[PDB]
Amino acid sequence: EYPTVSEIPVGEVRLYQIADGVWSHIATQSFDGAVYPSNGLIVRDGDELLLIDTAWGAKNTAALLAEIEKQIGLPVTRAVSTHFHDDRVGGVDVLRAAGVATYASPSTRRLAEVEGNEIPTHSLEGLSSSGDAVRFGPVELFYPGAAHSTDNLVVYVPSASVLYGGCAIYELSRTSAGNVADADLAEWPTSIERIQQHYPEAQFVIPGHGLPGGLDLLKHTTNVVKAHTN
Ligand SMILES: NCCN[C@H]1CC[C@H](CC(=O)N[C@H]2Cc3cccc(C(=O)O)c3O[B-]2(O)O)CC1
Ligand SMILES: [Zn+2]
Ligand SMILES: [Zn+2]
Ligand SMILES: [Zn+2]
Repeated sequence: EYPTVSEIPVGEVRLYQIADGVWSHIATQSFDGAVYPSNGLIVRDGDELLLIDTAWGAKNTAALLAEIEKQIGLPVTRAVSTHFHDDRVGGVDVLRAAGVATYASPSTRRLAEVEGNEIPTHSLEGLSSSGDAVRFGPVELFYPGAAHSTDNLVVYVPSASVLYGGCAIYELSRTSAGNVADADLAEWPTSIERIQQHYPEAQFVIPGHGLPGGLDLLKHTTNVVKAHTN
């Protein structure tokens, strides 16, 4: 049903429709010689589209654009990157050049600049304190606290009870810690519990990499992070 790493060639993107006017996008990328899948979101807002995350590099993000055009055929006008790493902002220049207004928090923009990663143009205000939520069209954006990265946002689509966790939330397949050099391991579980307290109504939970699940992915992630800590 949900597209899998093993069914997606590196360079192609697939869409999965989760509800009316809500899709995930799935791509794959090589990292240290393994192949990973990676998810983002697409959310309809009237006659245009809001994109959440790039598809992890220029080539994948151009493909995502063409796949959106062929399967949905609405224009992407805005995009939000959920943190500063390349699976979230790699492709921002491609988006900018297609006339998409690219957004991320000041924090994310700062960290991307330092890192040498592509920098979203626009700044999302009101997200600097743990627990902050802002409305961004047909979604709510939430800063739960440091976890996978200090700047990690999550995204909730109230219309469809879809919570998009990005890299702060692990799929059930991942049973040891992923890529954590920029992580706040000590605060990651407190951050997830903020997510649980703010979106206890979420039905469909999407991790940054892999298959979606329910609110159990939050508990799963907490288990994996505490086991890594120990
Ligand atoms: N100061 C640190 C040096 N800069 C470092 C900044 C991060 C980059 C690595 C990187 O690009 N990682 C992304 C791609 C990736 C790959 C595997 C698992 C995950 C996961 O989500 O678990 C994943 O997602 B990420 O967002 O983390 C290395 C240099
Ligand atoms: Zn990351
Ligand atoms: Zn603009
Ligand atoms: Zn990631």
